Amino acid sequence: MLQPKRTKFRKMHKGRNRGLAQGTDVSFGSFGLKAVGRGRLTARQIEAARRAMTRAVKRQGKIWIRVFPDKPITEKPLAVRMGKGKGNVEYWVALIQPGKVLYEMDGVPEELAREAFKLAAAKLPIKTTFVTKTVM
Amino acid sequence: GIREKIKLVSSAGTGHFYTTTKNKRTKPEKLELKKFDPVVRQHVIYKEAK
Amino acid sequence: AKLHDYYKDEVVKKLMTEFNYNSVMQVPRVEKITLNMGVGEAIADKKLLDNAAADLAAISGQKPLITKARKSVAGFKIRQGYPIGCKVTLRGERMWEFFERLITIAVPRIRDFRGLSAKSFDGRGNYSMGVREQIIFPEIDYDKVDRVRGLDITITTTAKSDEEGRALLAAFDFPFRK
Amino acid sequence: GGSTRNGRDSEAKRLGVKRFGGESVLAGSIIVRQRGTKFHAGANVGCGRDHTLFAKADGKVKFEVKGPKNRKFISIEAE
Amino acid sequence: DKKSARIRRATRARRKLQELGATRLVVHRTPRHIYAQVIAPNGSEVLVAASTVEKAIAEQLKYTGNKDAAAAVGKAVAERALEKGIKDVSFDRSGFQYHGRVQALADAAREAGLQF
RNA sequence: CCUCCUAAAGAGUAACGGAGGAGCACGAAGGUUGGCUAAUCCUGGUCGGACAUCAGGAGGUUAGUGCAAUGGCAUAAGCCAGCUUGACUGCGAGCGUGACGGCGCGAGCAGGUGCGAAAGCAGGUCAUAGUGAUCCGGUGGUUCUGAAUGGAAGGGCCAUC
RNA sequence: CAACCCGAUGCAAACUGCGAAUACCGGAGAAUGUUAUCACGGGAGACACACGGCGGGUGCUAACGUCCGUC
RNA sequence: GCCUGGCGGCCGUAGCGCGGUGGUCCCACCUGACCCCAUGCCGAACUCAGAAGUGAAACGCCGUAGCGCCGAUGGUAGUGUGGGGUCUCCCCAUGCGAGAGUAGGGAACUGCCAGGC
Ligand SMILES: [Mg+2]
Ligand SMILES: [Mg+2]
Ligand SMILES: [Mg+2]
Ligand SMILES: [Mg+2]
Ligand SMILES: [Mg+2]
Ligand SMILES: [Mg+2]
Ligand SMILES: [Mg+2]
Repeated sequence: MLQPKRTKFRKMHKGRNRGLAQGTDVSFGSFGLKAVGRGRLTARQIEAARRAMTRAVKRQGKIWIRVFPDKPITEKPLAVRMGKGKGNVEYWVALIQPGKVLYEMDGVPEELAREAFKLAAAKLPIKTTFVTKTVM
Repeated sequence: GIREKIKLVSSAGTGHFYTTTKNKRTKPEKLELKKFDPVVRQHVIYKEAK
Repeated sequence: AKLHDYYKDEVVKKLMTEFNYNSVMQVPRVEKITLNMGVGEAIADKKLLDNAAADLAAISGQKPLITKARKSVAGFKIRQGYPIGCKVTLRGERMWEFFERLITIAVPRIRDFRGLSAKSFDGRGNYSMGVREQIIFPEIDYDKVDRVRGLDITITTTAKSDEEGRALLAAFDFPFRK
Repeated sequence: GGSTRNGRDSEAKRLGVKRFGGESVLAGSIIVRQRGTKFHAGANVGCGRDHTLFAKADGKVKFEVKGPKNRKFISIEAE
Repeated sequence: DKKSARIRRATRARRKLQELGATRLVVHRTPRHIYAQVIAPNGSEVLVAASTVEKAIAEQLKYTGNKDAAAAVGKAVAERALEKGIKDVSFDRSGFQYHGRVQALADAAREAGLQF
């Protein structure tokens, strides 16, 4: 579970990506996962990864998820004809691109967060990297 | 619908007339309002409107 | 201008020394009484309104201004029109003259009055209190009158603060309670 | 299912962009629905029912901005 | 505001006036005074003027804003705006309910000869 | 048939693409003249409380718009009242939009109206849906025609179902 | 347990207080182009298009897939 | 040239706020109101006849950066033509080049007539 509680329209178009995300430098913690690659997160993934983080940090520490699905992404049934009305919404993906701030940690050692996001990127289509708060 | 096609007639001895509609359902009062009568070439009173 | 004169005379200067105002053209004046008597109900009866009207026209020396409905979506119900009352502000002369029949024959013509509120004030400094029940004062046949009544009354003074709003009114014969 | 339909042409836009031959009454702008996207002004005005910017007397078109807070205002002097 | 009110009221005609490219004769009013001046279509340059404030009328008068005290100014404007060759102009009551002092000076200047 | 996206910042463009509406409504909901301006919250006020009406402050097209949507609207296209019938007749410089049949915008001209002191506004509604070609007939009008002549039937023409 | 609002981070075909390249419309100018341009008239054929590039709906940014625009 | 009014220009670096300031010249409130003319109640507004009063409000000035607003240099995004890589994306030559944000700017600048000095 991790989708918009509401929306003006049930089905959004296809569209596409163009790299270079906006939210780059962490503005909530002192660590986190970076994009480094293009792609879209099936939400369930970002959630599957989130759990990994927790199940490592044990407790102590605040986590962030600047990424969000919000994108419908339909699908067509099995043995069903073609072009007969846009298929119904199946899941919810999260369009991300190079330079995206996936998550953010702070209340934990840099050695922990490090070997915490490594267990996170484990379940991820995009190749993420580690980053620090940095003055700028 | 419920709006019948009403026809206004000139008070003049001419046969010229106008046309429109009315909601007789709630306006059973024959309408009049004066309009131009090409035949007599003069603005006069027009009646008849259920 | 009975009370009116008293203002400029006794009052004003009283405030000019108690508030040390620079110019006389500042001392908070009396800015019309408003009244209202929200008949509410109406809907079914409707007559209790026209009655409230005269019952109001009696008090005020002018003519009642039957109001309508703003929201028209009242929780209860009410439509766009749906009359609910009649403000009927006061006009200088009649206003102060009313400020007479009142404070001298209104609050005085009590029901169980033992002190008037001192928090009927506002922000800019405007007091407005509801009689909670028409004191049956000089109305059409005091006894031979319509079922109950009750209404509101707003003064709305030209004061800049309730604090100064105290001086005014109190500078007169405002019953109050201390 | 329940999804389809559509109006049609209804061009409504600029047909007399900037200066032009500007005849006794071309258009220069038929962007209907509007009244502020192109305000009636200058030697011309009209602004017919569908708000279609008329364009009176012959001349050149202008396309101004004169007036508090944007306010297009199409005007046509004589050429 | 009271002032801000009148303005918007006349802002209308004062637009259908400019648009008409006609020469309007503004008529400002006030408790102790009455004004009137004929401005060019461009509304930038003024052509004539006759206000009760001008001693030339204030003295021979009685009370600036005495109704007929305005009518005087009314014709006064006409006087100037005539020898100058100025005539036939649109009256801009300027949000002022055409009926009293504005009514006067108007029909007054009108009677004085002005065409409108 | 109408509105939006697709539609790549002129027009226009497809799909069993994504969304929502029309088959009407008003003699006032039209015309004009005069005037007015919200929603929402805070404070204070009889019965009045979540919200009836009253007062003050903040606020500023977040209201309203007969009905979808988009665009527009304060000089209000929004609201109220007086007086009215321009929801007139004949024409129309000139344009927009269609393969065509058509459809739309229209200053100004003549006759006559209404509102306004006046400039002026008015040829239906804030605009864009609210619709049916031709034939065959029906009704009124007309000295257009009318098979030897005078009539008439019938036909044309204009209005119209 | 949380709206609203304050600050800090993002998202949009049916969001926009911003905003290009560019296309288009018009005006003037030189050269070049064996009138290329417009109107009218005689004769047509053609209204199954396919792929590749770019912008896209649909499809799984599947298909030598499907549907538009454009070269 | 000082100040004020009417009418426009341009329409936020012209606005909002906060502070000070101005007077019977103008303006403003302000006095009176049977009356002209008004109030779906009200002389509040509109309207008329005008003191006495005062700059309190509004307004007009001047000051002030807290908030709007204007805003580059540079870099980034995008993109027309030519070319290349290649998974849907991107690079190169070359012209065009934002938005945001940064420095900074900024408490309007004006014309016509009139009236007071
Ligand atoms: Mg287009
Ligand atoms: Mg294009
Ligand atoms: Mg409409
Ligand atoms: Mg075919
Ligand atoms: Mg084919
Ligand atoms: Mg094709
Ligand atoms: Mg194919």
